[PDB]
Amino acid sequence: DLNIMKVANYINGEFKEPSTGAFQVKTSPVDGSKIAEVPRSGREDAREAIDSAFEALKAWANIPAIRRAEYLYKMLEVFRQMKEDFMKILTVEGGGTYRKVWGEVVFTERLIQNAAELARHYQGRVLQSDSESTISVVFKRSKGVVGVITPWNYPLSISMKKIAHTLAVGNTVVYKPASDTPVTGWLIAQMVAKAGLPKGVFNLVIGPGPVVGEEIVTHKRVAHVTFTGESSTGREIAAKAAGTLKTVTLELGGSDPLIILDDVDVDYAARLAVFASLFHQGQICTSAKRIIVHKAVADKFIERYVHYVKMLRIDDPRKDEKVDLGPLINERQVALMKEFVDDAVSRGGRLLIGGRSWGNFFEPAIFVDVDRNFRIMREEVFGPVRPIVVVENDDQAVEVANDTDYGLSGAVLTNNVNRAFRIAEAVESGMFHINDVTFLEESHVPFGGIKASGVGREGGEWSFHETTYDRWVTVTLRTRRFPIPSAL
Amino acid sequence: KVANYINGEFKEPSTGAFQVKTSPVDGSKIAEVPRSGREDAREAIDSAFEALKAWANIPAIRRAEYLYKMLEVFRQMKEDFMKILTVEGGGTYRKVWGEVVFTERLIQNAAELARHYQGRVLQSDSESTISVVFKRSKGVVGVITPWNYPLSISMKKIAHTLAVGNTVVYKPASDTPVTGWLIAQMVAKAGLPKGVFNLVIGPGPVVGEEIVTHKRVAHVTFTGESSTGREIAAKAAGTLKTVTLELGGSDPLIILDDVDVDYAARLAVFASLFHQGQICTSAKRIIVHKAVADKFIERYVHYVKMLRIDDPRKDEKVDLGPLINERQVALMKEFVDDAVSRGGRLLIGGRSWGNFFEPAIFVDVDRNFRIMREEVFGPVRPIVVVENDDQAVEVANDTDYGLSGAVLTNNVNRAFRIAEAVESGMFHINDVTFLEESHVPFGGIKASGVGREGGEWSFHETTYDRWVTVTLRTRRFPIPSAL
Amino acid sequence: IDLNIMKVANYINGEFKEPSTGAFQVKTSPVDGSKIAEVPRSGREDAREAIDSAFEALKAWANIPAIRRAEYLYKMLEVFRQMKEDFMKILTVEGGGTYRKVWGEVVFTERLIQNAAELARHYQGRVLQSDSESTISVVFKRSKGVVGVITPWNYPLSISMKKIAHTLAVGNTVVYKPASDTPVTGWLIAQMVAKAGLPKGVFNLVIGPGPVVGEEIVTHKRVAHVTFTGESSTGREIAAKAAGTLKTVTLELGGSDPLIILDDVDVDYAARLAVFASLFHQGQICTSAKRIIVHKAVADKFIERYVHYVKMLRIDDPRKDEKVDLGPLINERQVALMKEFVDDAVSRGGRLLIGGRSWGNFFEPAIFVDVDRNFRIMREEVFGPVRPIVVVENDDQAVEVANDTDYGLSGAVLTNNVNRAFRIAEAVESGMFHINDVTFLEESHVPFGGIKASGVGREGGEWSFHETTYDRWVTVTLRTRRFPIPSAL
Amino acid sequence: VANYINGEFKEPSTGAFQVKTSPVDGSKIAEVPRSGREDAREAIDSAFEALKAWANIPAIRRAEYLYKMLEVFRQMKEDFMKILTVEGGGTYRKVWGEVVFTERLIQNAAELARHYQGRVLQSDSESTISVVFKRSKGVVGVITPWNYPLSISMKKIAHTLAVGNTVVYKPASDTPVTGWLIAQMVAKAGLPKGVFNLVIGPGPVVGEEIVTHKRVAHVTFTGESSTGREIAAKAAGTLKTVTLELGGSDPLIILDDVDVDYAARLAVFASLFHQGQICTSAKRIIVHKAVADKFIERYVHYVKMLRIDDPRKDEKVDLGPLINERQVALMKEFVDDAVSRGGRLLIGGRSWGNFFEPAIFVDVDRNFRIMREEVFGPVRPIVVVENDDQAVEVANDTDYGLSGAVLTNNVNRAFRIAEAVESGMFHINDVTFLEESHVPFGGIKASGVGREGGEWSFHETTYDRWVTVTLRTRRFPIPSALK
Ligand SMILES: NC(=O)c1ccc[n+]([C@@H]2O[C@H](COP(=O)([O-])OP(=O)(O)OC[C@H]3O[C@@H](n4cnc5c(N)ncnc54)[C@H](OP(=O)(O)O)[C@@H]3O)[C@@H](O)[C@H]2O)c1
Ligand SMILES: NC(=O)c1ccc[n+]([C@@H]2O[C@H](COP(=O)([O-])OP(=O)(O)OC[C@H]3O[C@@H](n4cnc5c(N)ncnc54)[C@H](OP(=O)(O)O)[C@@H]3O)[C@@H](O)[C@H]2O)c1
Repeated sequence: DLNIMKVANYINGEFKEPSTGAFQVKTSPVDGSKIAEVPRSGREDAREAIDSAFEALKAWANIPAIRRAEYLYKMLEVFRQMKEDFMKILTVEGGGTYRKVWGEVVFTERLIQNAAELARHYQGRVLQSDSESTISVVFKRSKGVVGVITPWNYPLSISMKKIAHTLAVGNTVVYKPASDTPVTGWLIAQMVAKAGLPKGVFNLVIGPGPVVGEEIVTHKRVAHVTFTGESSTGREIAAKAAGTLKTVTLELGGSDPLIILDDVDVDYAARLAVFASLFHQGQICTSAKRIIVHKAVADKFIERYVHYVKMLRIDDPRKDEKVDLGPLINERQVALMKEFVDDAVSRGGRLLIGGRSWGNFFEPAIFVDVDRNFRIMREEVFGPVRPIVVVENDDQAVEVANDTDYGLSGAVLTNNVNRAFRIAEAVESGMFHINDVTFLEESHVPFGGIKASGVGREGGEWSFHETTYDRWVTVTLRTRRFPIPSAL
Repeated sequence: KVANYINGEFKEPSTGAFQVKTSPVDGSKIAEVPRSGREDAREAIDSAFEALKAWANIPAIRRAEYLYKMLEVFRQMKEDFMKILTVEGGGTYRKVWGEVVFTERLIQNAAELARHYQGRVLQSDSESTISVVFKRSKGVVGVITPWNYPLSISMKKIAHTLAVGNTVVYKPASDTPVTGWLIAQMVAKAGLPKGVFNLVIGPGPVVGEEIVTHKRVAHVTFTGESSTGREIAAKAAGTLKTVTLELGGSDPLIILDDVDVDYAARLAVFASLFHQGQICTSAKRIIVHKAVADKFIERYVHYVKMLRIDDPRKDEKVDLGPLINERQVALMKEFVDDAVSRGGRLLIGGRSWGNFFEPAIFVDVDRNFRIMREEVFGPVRPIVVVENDDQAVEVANDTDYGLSGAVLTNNVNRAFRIAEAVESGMFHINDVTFLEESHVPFGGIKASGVGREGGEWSFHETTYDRWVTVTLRTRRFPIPSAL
Repeated sequence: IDLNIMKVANYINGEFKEPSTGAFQVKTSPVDGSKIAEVPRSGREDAREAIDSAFEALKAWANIPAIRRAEYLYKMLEVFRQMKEDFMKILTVEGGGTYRKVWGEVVFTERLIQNAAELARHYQGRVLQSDSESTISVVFKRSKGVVGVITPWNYPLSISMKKIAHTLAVGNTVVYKPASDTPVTGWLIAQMVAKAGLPKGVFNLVIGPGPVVGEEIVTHKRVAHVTFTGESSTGREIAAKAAGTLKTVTLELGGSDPLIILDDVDVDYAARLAVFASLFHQGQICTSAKRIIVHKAVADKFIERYVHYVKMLRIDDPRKDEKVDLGPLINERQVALMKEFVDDAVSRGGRLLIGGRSWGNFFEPAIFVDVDRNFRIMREEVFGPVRPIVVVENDDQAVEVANDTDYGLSGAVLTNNVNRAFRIAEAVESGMFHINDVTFLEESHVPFGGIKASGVGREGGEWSFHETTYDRWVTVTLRTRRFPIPSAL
Repeated sequence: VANYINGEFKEPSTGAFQVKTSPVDGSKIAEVPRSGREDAREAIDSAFEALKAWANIPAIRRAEYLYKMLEVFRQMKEDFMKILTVEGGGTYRKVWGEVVFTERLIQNAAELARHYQGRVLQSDSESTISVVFKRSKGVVGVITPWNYPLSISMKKIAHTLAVGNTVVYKPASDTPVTGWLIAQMVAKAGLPKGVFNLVIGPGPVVGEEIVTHKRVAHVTFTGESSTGREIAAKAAGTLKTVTLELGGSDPLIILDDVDVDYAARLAVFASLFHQGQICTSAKRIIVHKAVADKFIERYVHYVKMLRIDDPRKDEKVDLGPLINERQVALMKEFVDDAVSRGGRLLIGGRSWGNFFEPAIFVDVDRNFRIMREEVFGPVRPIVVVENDDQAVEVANDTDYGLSGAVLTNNVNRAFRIAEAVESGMFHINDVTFLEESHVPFGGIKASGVGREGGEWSFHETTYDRWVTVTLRTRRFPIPSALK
């Protein structure tokens, strides 16, 4: 419906343009074609949205949970009617294949539903008192106005996980989508508005991170920021947020290890590895970005892995439902992947396959004979350039897996219960998966990292933990003597 | 003479720089204590890091064993800790006795719970998938503490943090280093493996900042001034380390018209003025319903008048000892000087000699007085009269702080409605503002900080969740589609 | 729904059918004895067939992901939303409930189904610390198996659906036998389930006599658990019969809840509340305020205001309009029992302040003062509209009277004093207690249940889940070790 | 030896006694009470009188008592080990383990006493506070067996005491001195009178009186399934709840990828420790055909090495004697059936006095008594299976479902088998009788209901109590004529 409606901000129940009126033109990464004019908001716009959410907060937090749940179920109903719209935009604006965006839309449905389901069930605790005649309990309360700042790779699911769960437990929301995915953010507003949430409870401000996002992060009426993006941005936001003592949730990068032992079905290992390391062009935080394989099956693994990679079809992702890979999000991502490929070649790496690019498209590029000094070993490679590392034993497997600043997810493939468990215990990561892909994700599990991959957990009640606080309350039923004045 | 404790060894700071600490009671010398630098902090940090794996991997029952031994040791040093809390900290007998009893309970509480911190088994939305969540320790944890309750605050942090398999670098407040050194004495005698607990005595902005900015420190739990906390949270950003921040308070104590007024004044005096008002959850702003204010004010001032201020070493019946240092006396004078100049009525107190200060009580206060706007960490207190419960709440919430708070009343509806409406991390009906148990979530909102400490809440602060799955079936994948 | 058009049948393994024996009886309205429908009179073979159907379906139903059972329950919720007018009409004409009563039960039933659906994916086990090195130690939740659901006639929809929806949610299958006085409500439940398309045998309905059909369920070896709401005696018999095959039970038995009123209350408000709490659904509520206890200082004005509001209650054909206050008792036997209660009180010198008449199945609320502990209406559950008011001198006395009963389901105190409220809440012996509200407060996710003769276990949300699942400790050991025998080694 | 009722050691009301002898050589051990119903009634009435003051002190006081009881137990360790051997037939190593685990049980109960939490709920109603308290059930009956009399009794007693129930304890008639020593320990620990009561007597007399009494709120029982069914039915008269820890016939499944020698060594410990007289003994050994030959050879090899002797002679005795001659008779019955049905007796069968040499059978089928019944003694069948499906079918072909184990290195096979085997507990690559102080221990099917260990014990002997506070007034629907 972009052919009949202007893309706008959503502030205090109203779709409207930024106060300056300034806009930019969102183009498709597929063919550079125009998608829509979109707001280029500034600080006054963020402030208006923040004030709207702050003024809406008390009423929203004080209604019974069941009523917030009702609003989220209504949102879910609206989402279901809007699925194709979301799929269409995820593809032409974000470059996602039919399969990727179908996955994203199906998961988003589950996220909204999960948030609705859990709203009424987030519990506090009744405690024993060490004192006589004392009732001692612990309540759960909303943090307040919550800033939601998101990336471009899974813009729908990542945004809605944060928005629906944050809204469910009685916070209001100021939402700033990634500048490469603004129409997705706008469709989210369309959804919310049609679900008729009270004005100010949810607000959309479209504009630059360093301007609109920074305002959200430094404003005293914002209680908490939940953020998903680059670790460098996370560190910046964490620093900025300190000024007003607001808490943060930081879902940052990853360089996930996929560990492949010698007792596996090697053909299966390769099929799983291709999917985990290259789905959505590798632009996934929990992409299998460093493939680690036991020497005993390495030659056969490498051959199969490449075989299946050679079958990957790259095309305009609107062409049909069977396209494997779309383009990268912009030209900067292409240039960066060229730097990764060139650095790996210069250092003596063997390029097994791929390496061409055109427009924003970038082929899978696979390397062996890499060492720890390679950029594609030291940095997050948010794209389809992937190293394969050969190791002699499980000790080395772990050493390499852990030889990174990151610590989001990870996986081992093996049929041996002992090796599976020891490697799982020893790999330093927020999440781990035995015999599955690295990017496994469920709507209600604690999703998050350690080390440079961030802080906190999201999904279900973990999302609730991030944006509530505990409130110890006592009642004393007896009177007592006090120690001062002692002369009594 | 006092030393650091690093990797199982009591040792001098690497520069040998020492410093003479004195007693707030009479200026007489107490000890020679380290003046450590960044290099010392790093040595403790590297120790803790290298002890971490062995410490975290032993079964929890083992860590609990160490803590029970520590409890055993602590119980033998009770009077030592009491003496130093009085001599170095200026605490009265009753105050330090209370602190030593609470400390006994804190260490015991952490031992009790070590074996019992659980993860979760989850339902999977997928077929043939086991899906569970483990608890894992954060790593090496910096522990930075204040001077007012240096023993109990330090131990709640040290003991609970150790319990769940974290190693510790500890830096006590510069005015209470000997309390710190005794803590290391107790830990050493409990025989915890080397590097698991490290003490470094040095300046906050040098040693503390090293802990806060170091790459191998996973988490810092901190108690102190709100401004210090904001600084610490900002420095922590660089390494994405997490923080627990227990900062200031300006706790409201609300008194309604249906109370036992005499009882209310007795409660108010203890809550507002215990330990000379140098308590984070001290009742720092007293708020009273107009219908009982005159009688309440007369009674409160009457019991304040009965307070005995003296050398806390003299005997067990001393109500108030001195403030910790001359900077605190200077600050209290500012609060009084400001209140007088804004038209406050000074009902009693204000006398100060050396570090001693007689509780100064004000009425005819308005929201612009520094003693209404700022945390008053000492014995200077406003009483404010309100007309109804709405104004009581408005005044209670008219602060940047939000640590604790309390209401005195026999009406169930007024009590609950006021508990609910008051913006604080903790609240208490018919008791003091500074109630504290070993295992309850202790902490604030607004400028009073972030996180909760006490029992399993301390465990939450210094561990993380780790989602682990096992998939028991193989499946087909969407790429490549030509398959 | 046309009452003359209804073909009422069992629902077993996916199909509506007649009892194997072809037997039936006629269900009549308690309002005027009008025929409602012929309904099955099933026997043991029908119960066995349902049980076998539930058992055979168990593994496929338990092993699917929780999310898939929630989907079924959401679908059930969708169907129920369409069937509301139908459910309300049968609750009124078959159960004798007023419009306002049945509207309330249907609204609550919708919340109960939704609640079970919401929680299905979120019932968690535990990851534990091991005292042994190299050991992983966890606790899974597993469904109990086939569960028998045996229900009463007073709130037949909401009590049935609480039990059924939560039980199904966590992967048990169900064999359900409604109260013989409310069979059509059970049949409409099976219609809802059938329309929601649950797999065959997951839910079964058998309409028949408790001592026949009900007993087969309780004694059968393929039944893992029985959840039962009814009379304390029936419960005690069920608990005994269940021991044979070591199946567990949930027992929601009678109450005789106290409503304690202190001297500091708004007395007029206390009176209005007490009328509602003591007499809604003609007192036919387990958590009805069955023994009103008031403080001497407000007793006289309280009794005046309370009797005044009772006098205002409109007794009438509950089908007539929406504003009828009270309808008939469920049947003639209930009227006769209430007559015994009234007669025993009059005979013992109790003072009857109002009511005590009755016509057909309709009974006029009878209020007594000047009673003592030997009165039957103080010693027994009075499941109908006969209520004693006891006057007390102080809070200690209020508590002693409150606790002087074999029962222990719920309770309430009215007071504005936080200390008296909490101390009374603490001293009263009941599974549930409400400060400044009615005795029969109930939410979909709270633990509902009693102590003493009022039963065992709790229902509502995760507590229903606790009843019909078990904990399963599983360990993995990652190191080999030496063993102490043979020591020669 | 006497009863312990309301703070006093005393002989039975009737004065009736009996002589308990050693299973090892028949010699006299002690005279013990033969109590009757009046004794059980005196104990119950005492527990009941004592309940309210015990349930209402703070949890921390009860924990304190348990910590006291723990220190007494530590002093009494050798006395317990001695009696468990001479009265129980236990070897040194067995009774050492029992006492070591009993120490952990008492400690564990103490640790958790302060931490049993209720819940704060969201209300679907406005202005409503909704919470759930934990309340102790009341007077609790504790009825126990003879095979692990100390640890089994102490798990039940310690945890039941912790959360504020009082106890009436009737031990197994073949292990009464262990029950008396437990009353010694409790008395020395100084629990308030009536809180713990010991009544030594006949199960059908004393036990039944306990199970049927109005003032007993709950019964926790460990024993034979038939007994459990008896108790469950008698319990119904007073609607008291029960915990039933009944028999087991646990499967030990061995797959073809194991270290066969290790599997054999594990099986021998698992199947025959304490003469196989353990609920969770590996009583049905199931081995994959591809390693069945080697496994059976190694297994019999290690069984032959078992040294059977007077358990009092030294610390390296593997097996002592069965508890009484009736057990030996039952074991002969089991062997006589298996021989009659075509079983091959590979080793053992010999018996003298109460001693019995472990009898191992192969060529068995499902109709053998040693496959259909719990074999609570040293007769064990080995069954060979052709695949995992068949392993599970046999494993599940029993009325019992207590524990179970699989030995394998394949993650898939271990998990698939774990979830398929119908039991309350399951262990991968370990013995079937793993037990920790705080885990949920209990079975399904004929093996019992409920769970014991730490907070699971707490769930069994407490109830949830929903309480609300409604803060607003409202209009009610009747009388409808009322505005
Ligand atoms: N605690 C609670 O939550 C709660 C809630 C509501 C009501 N109640 C209690 O329910 C009671 C009134 O209901 P009611 O007259 O329906 O009670 P009931 O006579 O005990 O009947 C309850 C159910 O048990 C069945 N039944 C009867 N005998 C049986 C047997 N030997 N084996 C198995 N099932 C058998 C009945 O079938 P038939 O109809 O064929 O007899 C009925 O479906 C009151 O005491 C009330 O307090 C309790
Ligand atoms: N699930 C577990 O955790 C577990 C652990 C260990 C053992 N067990 C089981 O316990 C069984 C062997 O022990 P056992 O020979 O002592 O079993 P038992 O014959 O049932 O005796 C157990 C206890 O119940 C008492 N008792 C007997 N009849 C009673 C009655 N009618 N009412 C009340 N109490 C009565 C007994 O007293 P008297 O001695 O005077 O007869 C004894 O103290 C085996 O099945 C074993 O598997 C289970």
